[PDB]
Amino acid sequence: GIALSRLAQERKAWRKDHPFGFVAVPTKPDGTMNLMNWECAIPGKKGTPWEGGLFKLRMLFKDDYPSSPPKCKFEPPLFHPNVYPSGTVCLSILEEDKDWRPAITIKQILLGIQELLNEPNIQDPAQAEAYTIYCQNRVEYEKRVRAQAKKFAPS
Repeated sequence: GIALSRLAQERKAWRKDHPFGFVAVPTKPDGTMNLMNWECAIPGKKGTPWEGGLFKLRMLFKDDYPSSPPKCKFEPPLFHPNVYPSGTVCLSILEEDKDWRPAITIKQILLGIQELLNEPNIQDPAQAEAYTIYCQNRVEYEKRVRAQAKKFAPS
């Protein structure tokens, strides 16, 4: 009831204020909206190995929300140092006992993640492969990022 009330406003705000290319819509018993399960899409930033790719993730809110952050998973999982092999996104703003704030909008989340894509947080890696290649062979790293950007290019 608390989360739903706040999530209803989030969808309201989003509809009238969000970046081009981004997508944040709840899932669907049919016809009825599931405000606790959002299907999202994040375009790669222009002028990066990520540009041209549309990386889709799932945004899972709890009834604990907004006290607690949503859980964000890339589906399929992404090659990236701050994303668990399960697809779970590791972002400081998505952690209760850290940088998360009740005020944080879905917009800020999807943008926060978009910056994370091209600017990994070496401090706390979740993925062993991505982290390694990132720390040693950047050229090959970015070669694997562009190949992925194409795999997830629309159409």
